[PDB]
Amino acid sequence: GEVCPGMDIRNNLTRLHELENCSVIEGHLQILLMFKTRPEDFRDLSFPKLIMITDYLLLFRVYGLESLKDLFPNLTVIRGSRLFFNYALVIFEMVHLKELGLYNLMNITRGSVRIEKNNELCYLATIDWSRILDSVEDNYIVLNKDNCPATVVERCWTHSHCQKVCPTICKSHGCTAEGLCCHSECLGNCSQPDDPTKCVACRNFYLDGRCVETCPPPYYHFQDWRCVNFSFCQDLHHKYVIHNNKCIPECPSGYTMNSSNLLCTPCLGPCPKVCHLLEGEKTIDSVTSAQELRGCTVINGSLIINIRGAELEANLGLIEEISGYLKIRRSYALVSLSFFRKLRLIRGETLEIGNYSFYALDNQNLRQLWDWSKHNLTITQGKLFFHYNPKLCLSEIHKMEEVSGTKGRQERNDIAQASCENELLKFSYIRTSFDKILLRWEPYWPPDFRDLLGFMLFYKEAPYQNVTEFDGSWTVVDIDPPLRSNDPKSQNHPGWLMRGLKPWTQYAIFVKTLVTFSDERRTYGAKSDIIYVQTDATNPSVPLDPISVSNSSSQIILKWKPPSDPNGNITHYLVFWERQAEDSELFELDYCLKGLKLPSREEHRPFEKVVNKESLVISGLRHFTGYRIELQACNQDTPEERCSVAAYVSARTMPEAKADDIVGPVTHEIFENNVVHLMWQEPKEPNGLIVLYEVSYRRYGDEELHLCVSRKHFALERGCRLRGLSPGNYSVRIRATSLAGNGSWTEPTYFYV
Amino acid sequence: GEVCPGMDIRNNLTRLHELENCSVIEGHLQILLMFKTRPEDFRDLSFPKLIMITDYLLLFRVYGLESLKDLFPNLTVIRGSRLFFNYALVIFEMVHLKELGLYNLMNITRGSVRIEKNNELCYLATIDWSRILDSVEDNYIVLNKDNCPATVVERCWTHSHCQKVCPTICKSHGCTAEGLCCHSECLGNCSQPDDPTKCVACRNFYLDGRCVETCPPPYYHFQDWRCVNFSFCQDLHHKYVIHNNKCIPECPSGYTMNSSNLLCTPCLGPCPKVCHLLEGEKTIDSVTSAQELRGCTVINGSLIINIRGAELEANLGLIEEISGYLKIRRSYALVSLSFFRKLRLIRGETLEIGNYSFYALDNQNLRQLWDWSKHNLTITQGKLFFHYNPKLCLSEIHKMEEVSGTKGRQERNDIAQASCENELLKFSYIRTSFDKILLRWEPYWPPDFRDLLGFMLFYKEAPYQNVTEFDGSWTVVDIDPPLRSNDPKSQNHPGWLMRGLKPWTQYAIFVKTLVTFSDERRTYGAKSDIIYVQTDATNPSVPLDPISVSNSSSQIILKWKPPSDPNGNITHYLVFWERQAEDSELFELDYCLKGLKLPSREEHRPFEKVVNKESLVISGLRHFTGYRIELQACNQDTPEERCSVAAYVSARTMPEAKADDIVGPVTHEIFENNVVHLMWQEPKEPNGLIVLYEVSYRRYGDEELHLCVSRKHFALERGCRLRGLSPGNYSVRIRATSLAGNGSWTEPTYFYV
Amino acid sequence: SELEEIKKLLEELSKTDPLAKDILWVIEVREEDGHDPESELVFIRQYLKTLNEPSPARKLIESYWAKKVKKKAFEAFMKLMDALFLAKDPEIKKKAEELIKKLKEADEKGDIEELEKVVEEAEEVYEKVK
Amino acid sequence: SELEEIKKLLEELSKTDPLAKDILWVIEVREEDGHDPESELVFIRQYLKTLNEPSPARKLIESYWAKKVKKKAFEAFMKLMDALFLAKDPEIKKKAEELIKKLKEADEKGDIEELEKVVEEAEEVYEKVK
Repeated sequence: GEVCPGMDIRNNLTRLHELENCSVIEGHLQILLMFKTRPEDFRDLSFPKLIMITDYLLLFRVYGLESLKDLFPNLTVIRGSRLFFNYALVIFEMVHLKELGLYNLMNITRGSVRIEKNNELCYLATIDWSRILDSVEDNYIVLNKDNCPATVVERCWTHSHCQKVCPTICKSHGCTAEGLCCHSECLGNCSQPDDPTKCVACRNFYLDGRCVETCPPPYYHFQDWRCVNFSFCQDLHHKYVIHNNKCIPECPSGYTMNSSNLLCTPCLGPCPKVCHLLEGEKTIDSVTSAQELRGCTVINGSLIINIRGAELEANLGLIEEISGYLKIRRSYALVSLSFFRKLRLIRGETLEIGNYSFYALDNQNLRQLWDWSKHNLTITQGKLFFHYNPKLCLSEIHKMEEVSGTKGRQERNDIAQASCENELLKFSYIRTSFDKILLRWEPYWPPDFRDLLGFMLFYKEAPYQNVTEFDGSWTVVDIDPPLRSNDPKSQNHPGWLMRGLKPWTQYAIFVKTLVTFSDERRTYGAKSDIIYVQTDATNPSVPLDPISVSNSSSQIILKWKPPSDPNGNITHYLVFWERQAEDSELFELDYCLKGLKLPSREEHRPFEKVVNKESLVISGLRHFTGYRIELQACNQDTPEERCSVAAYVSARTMPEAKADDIVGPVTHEIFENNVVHLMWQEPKEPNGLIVLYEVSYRRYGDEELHLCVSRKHFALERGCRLRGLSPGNYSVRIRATSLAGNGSWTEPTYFYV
Repeated sequence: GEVCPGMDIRNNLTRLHELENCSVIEGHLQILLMFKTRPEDFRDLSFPKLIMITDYLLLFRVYGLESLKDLFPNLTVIRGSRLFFNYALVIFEMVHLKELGLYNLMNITRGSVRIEKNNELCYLATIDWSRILDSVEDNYIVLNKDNCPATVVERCWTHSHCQKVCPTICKSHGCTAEGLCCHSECLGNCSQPDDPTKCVACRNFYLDGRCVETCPPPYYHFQDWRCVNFSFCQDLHHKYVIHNNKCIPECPSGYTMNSSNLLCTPCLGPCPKVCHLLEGEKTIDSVTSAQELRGCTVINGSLIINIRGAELEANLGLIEEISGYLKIRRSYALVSLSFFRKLRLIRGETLEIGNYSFYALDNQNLRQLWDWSKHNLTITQGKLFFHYNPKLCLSEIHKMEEVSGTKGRQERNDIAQASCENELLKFSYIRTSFDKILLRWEPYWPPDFRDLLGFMLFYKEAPYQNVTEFDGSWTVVDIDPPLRSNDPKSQNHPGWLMRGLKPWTQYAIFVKTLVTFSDERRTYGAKSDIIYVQTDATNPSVPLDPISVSNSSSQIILKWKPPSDPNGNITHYLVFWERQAEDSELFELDYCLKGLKLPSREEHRPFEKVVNKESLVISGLRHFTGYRIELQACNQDTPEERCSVAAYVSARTMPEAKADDIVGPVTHEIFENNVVHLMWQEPKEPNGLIVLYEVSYRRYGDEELHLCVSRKHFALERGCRLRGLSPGNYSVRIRATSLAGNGSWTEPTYFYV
Repeated sequence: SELEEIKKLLEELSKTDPLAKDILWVIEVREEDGHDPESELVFIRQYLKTLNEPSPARKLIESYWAKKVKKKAFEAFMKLMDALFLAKDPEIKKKAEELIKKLKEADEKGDIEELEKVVEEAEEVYEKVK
Repeated sequence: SELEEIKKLLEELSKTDPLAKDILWVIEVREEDGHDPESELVFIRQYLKTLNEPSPARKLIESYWAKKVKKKAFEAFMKLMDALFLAKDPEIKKKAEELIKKLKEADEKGDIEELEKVVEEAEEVYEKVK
């Protein structure tokens, strides 16, 4: 067989002859408007070589077609990878079609058939689309004329040829033209049974006449249809890309390729994307336009900003160079033009009338243009215009002139409320408590000292030295002038402090003067520098999430998480654990009450300066022994340590099921009056403590019986004193029962009673 | 004596002769700059009639004064009600004063003396200011020449006359010139002892030669000094006010008087206060100026607003009429001019150049001027100016013209971005869930249907129909156009809904169209009317703060507060209470264990539809009987009631200390073998239940002893069966012990054992 | 019909989610007032879109709307082809050809919004032929 | 001195309030750096004023500042009277008389702020005589 691309034929049946040397249509067939055609044309014109399509058939107004079977006798699979409006097949409006007739179609991997408005079109209810198609939700079929398996009714394309339905055991894997199940990797039909190298379709991926699950390199995928060597994709691209072993058309987002390295390596996040706006131009007045141009890492064409008034910087700040000019006009709420993080060089290739590479008008809100301390913005050429916008002072425009390299391209006719603080205000004193900070600065007086209307002070948390003065947010309060204070010294140094500030957090602080807006020449005033002050460190918050799990009998692991409010670098966690004696009620009362009524109730605590270990492994404890734990957290080590108040947990070690029995046998003595006295010693390292011991005493011929001997019973009777004993050899087994549970029975103690 | 006002003398000792007929200086003396004077003048000039000052003395550069005693021999009290810089007395810089000498000063009700820079001024350390003055924190005395009680040292103004200190028993009430304690109502000194009608001063209030605690009408107070009839204050006012029985100078805030009714009746909150600004003019550019003119219920003079951009309305909206014109200029951030609640009539008496009674320029944010649906603003005369402010449409200015009555005083030259929605948008459908509301409206298309850029929808909670469209706040979201939808019907009716809205809360809703700003004639679009929609009512929150206090043995009062979230008019509280039998462990186990181990542990619940009674008085219960209570709250009665899930409380009635004893005596029987069997019946309405009964049995000669008979013991022995009894008459008393406590012992049951 | 099973699926989703509960409430309140469920279906899909939340299950169900419009576009295309072969004016024929190309390209990109915007123009052009 | 008892009173208040604690901290941090406690006293009163909270106990203590300025105004007045009687220029004499009247009126209203603003001018005028 031979492969071909996909083409559509229109009113010229001559073109149809090109498929004689074809086997697969790497695309979609199409026929429509065959008015010139007559039944004498297609009654026998055939192209049996065709064996499988990939996107979709179609027909329309095909005058002359008697039976479609005469065309595609061997057509077997319509992959429907690309659908004509979710329709794999589409027949439409041919009056000469007596029957579809195609007796080899065997799967429609996608979509759904569609047949309509056809006269003489018979054999419709006899086609079991459920068997062939894979989803039959819409086999839209209306306005029509309407041996082998029957499903109440026999199914057949034609009375001479039925549907080629075979036993279900063949599954979608398909079955021979004679009806024999094929290899799993095959689809529809196989020339030989169970032979992946002898079937026409391929469920996963065709390869060199063999049904396989992937292609081998240098032969990668190809539109999830076949396998082609690398050179094929390279030639196609020369006139395609390589990625994930898949020679897909174009690589996905966040990727790009090199001419030599066809494989598209990941880009740096923002991948180069030149955007040619409508006619290389555009206007921005709403966030909608910015979103429509979101992520244009590069631009080619002038851009005009005329906007009302974070989102913009999300949709902007993506370009290093703009081919055309940039313009801002009438956008009267532009606090500053720093929405252009990347903007580096206005190419000015497209120049505005008058040869201007910039323009600002009716925007008396431009507090600033950029952070020129760092921003290396450049301009290739072009004049500039900033009329009716003297809200920003001419010093900023001069900085424009220097940094942009436009010194010989500007004039005062580019500029026209002015509030450039011509003086500087120097802080004279600042102290830092753990939550409050003092402020003092030189007592600035304008030459018309009467004018001053009190200073204005601003601050905000600044975990990193970014500071966006003139952007907005932040800003808090203002102050009034102290008093004239007359003359030399003793000016009173106007100041202010703040109260509610979190400890150990860098704070950015600066004070500007709010002077009366004198219409005549105004001594704009002093704008203090921007300073960073970090308050002190107080004692932290209590350590949090302390859980004293037990991993071993005599070992405890304590897991805790960093305190919710560190309020200071946590130098080291201080952990104190102490062993606690059991409750007095758990050591004094009696505990042998039948129907157990067991009560259900310098101090160098051994400590370690755990460092960075949020979960401690305590060692040296005693199994199931009372322990009072504590978690001291501090953020200061060498001087007086600000160790916050500790949390608490009374962890109990997991018990040992070896050190809870009666160590050794049970001492005893016998009396001639059928009385036996018992004695023993409890372990010195029990599971916390042993309150009661289970006794079990037996006589030969009789059966074992149990008696309870508590600590009080032990002391009163020096252990136990059995009474009511029958003559004969005896046997006694005793098991200690600590709080954890019953231990181990003692060795059978034998005597005569 | 005779009263006078207070006057100051300067360099003319002639004026001093006016005090010969004076007794009290209703004010403050003053002498200073007596350079022309010589010692030959004041060496014997005297005015003994003076007996008491009210505000303060003073002296300065008095050349000639040898001894101050020669002037005020009888001066006794310096009330110091009005102080010369917190100083009652003030001597200063007289070189001729050998000694103060005044030997009658007896109290300084306020302030503190002050003497300085005086040569020859002796007898300073000998004046016990602690005794005379009332606070001696600052008796500032520096740069000076410096028989009777001594305080280590004798105290004396002069070697010939001491301080007139008398026994402490006289207290500040004072003592005679001879040193005898006076009436309590007197001060300093009294001509007769214990006679309020015979003393010179008066601690509280002088009256017709008496010492009293208040003045009688029509004689009210007078500068907390004396008592004067009403006509006196009236004459003074004619040239003062009346209030709180005190003829004080001017009435306090929130008060005002009438010419006929001298008493200042309370005003209506904002009292008439005409404010004459500086030169009858002013400018407002900051909140500081507004605060400086806060509360000017009336104004007299033109006002000019040139402000940057609630507080203003707090400081404004106080005036009905402005004498001069009002002007707004360059205040670009004036959303609307509705900060003037009271403003009713611009008098326009002061007219701007060109005879303009209004002015608006460079303020393109004036969304509106006033709520002209109601505001009956008027203008007397004057032209108007609204150039460079076409952000508000000319229809609003026309409304200005009609309502202000300035039709023949305006021209188009008073007016110049325009966004007056010339069409109206009608809501077509709205439904209300308990928290979500649907919205639909006619599909408005501008003549250039392509222009439309999606509608904008706003809403906010409106508990009262106020709605401040164009003020700011509120406003939430926007929508996009549905689709062209071609032609007739099936336009798809663009709509939107909200999810998170609280039940039963009126909501104000309106939708405006956000159309592209076409520079040419723009079909501004449709601005929908403002509608109020109230969501539905869901089930309320659980009733809160339920406390089942007990007020009587068999009665319970239950107090609960309205549920935190009514979410619907609370039609009536539904209360269910049920009696609960005691715990099975409290009815089955034994309860006579010595060393009491008493365990410390259709269903028409009787209900009432309590209406408006947040605290119920339940009745019919049983003292100290288990009861399960439940508070059902509903906000819907006749249909399916949305009765929220009830709270719960298991109230226990307070016990009866009458129905907890053993009702009746104790039945018993005797046996010949020194055995006695007891029997009795417990009350059928105990304090919940009686679990144990305290027995007490006695024999003559012996003493009473107690035995416990539980319910199990009762049943097993049919009560009790005493054993081990000695011969002789017996006596048994038994007291039931319910859960509340021990009841009452039974009648002594007598028998022989 | 398909709408009924869609209601059932949204009901099952509602038992686990609030959004689907609100969707079903909208469906019911529109049903009880005698209005086409499909108009409310397109409107509710539009509301979901404007909400912009991921809410993947609900948007995945609304993909049924994409299915419906994709089917409708086929009828629109067929009408346009009939008009193009039988249009009374050459300029109408050129506009019809342009619309056919636009429809094919819009389907090629698999963009539903363009499909809607182009089927509207398709009906507008078809108005002239009939 | 009076400042020491004021510190003690503010300390006692601090034991019950946070504001007084901050006040005492300010006093201490200024003391330790060698600065006049009275300058910090006027500044801290100004800060309390600008805070605008009622905080009645602290403002009532700061009324000590009103006492101090009221005393100072007496010295200012006395200087101005000496200059007025001994001023070298008639215009200076008229200005001194105006200032004296202003001082008396400001005390009459019991307004401390005007007292400060006028004592400043008083010192300015007194500069000329000496």
